[PDB]
Amino acid sequence: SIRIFPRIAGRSYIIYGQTSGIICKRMEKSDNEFVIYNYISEHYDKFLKKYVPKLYGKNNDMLLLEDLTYNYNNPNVMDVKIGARKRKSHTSGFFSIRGYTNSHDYKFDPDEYLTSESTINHIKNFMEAGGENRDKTKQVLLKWIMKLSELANDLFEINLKFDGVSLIFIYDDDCSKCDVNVVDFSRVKLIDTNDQMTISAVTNLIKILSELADNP
Ligand SMILES: Nc1ncnc2c1ncn2[C@@H]1O[C@H](COP(=O)(O)OP(=O)(O)O)[C@@H](O)[C@H]1O
Ligand SMILES: O=P(O)(O)O[C@@H]1[C@H](O)[C@H](O)[C@@H](OP(=O)(O)O)[C@H](OP(=O)(O)O)[C@H]1O
Ligand SMILES: [Mg+2]
Ligand SMILES: [Mg+2]
Repeated sequence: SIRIFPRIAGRSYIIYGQTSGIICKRMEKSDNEFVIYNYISEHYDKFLKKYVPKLYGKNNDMLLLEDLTYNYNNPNVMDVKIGARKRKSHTSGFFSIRGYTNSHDYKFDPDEYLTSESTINHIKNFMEAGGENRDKTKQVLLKWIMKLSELANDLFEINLKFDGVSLIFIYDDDCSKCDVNVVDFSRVKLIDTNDQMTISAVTNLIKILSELADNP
């Protein structure tokens, strides 16, 4: 029977597949998320390959998605909202941390508006599972910067409003593996320009992670 997937943020009904390495996400309201996966697949295959979890297929209202945590022994996950919010402004100005592994233990609240200092403290909290090993965490930060830089650069040539999309940052406890990918295309729209709001979210994140990777 059904094992609920340990979501770290959001609200969607997400379960493990009956099969390894697959999560099933229930679309609500409409199939827009499906329409946008297919739209990206046709018009921007490279963006889809580099940055988005594989969509293996559809089953009524369920998207069969690549489990981004599957290849990790001890995954640590952070959801950061980089697309425009529906109704409220971002909790950290240009982006909103939505949740992370053990976030409740540090009294993280997705509704709390944060200063620069609290924003950095929460990312430091996310990184705490990495240990004191100062220069294996540095390697995790640098690989995140590498991919976020390419993403911000590719977003200039992509005519989509990434309303509501999140970065999912993932690192193993042993810091042997990490990655970051974009998810939640539920509210993404066609436009005839690039999304400067979303670009500014990635560049601000790159700035913050760079300051972390550097400081002694
Ligand atoms: N492909 C994925 N692999 C692993 N975890 C995922 C994946 N997609 C979503 N998640 C988890 O689900 C949460 C919410 O997913 P999201 O697509 O934002 O849906 P919603 O906001 O509608 O609940 C994320 O914070 C993350 O923990
Ligand atoms: O249900 P509605 O009325 O469309 O409201 C949105 C819905 O709850 C989304 O699932 C949520 O994204 P998350 O699940 O990723 O939080 C989004 O947050 P945002 O506005 O912070 O994108 C809400 O505005
Ligand atoms: Mg979401
Ligand atoms: Mg709702």
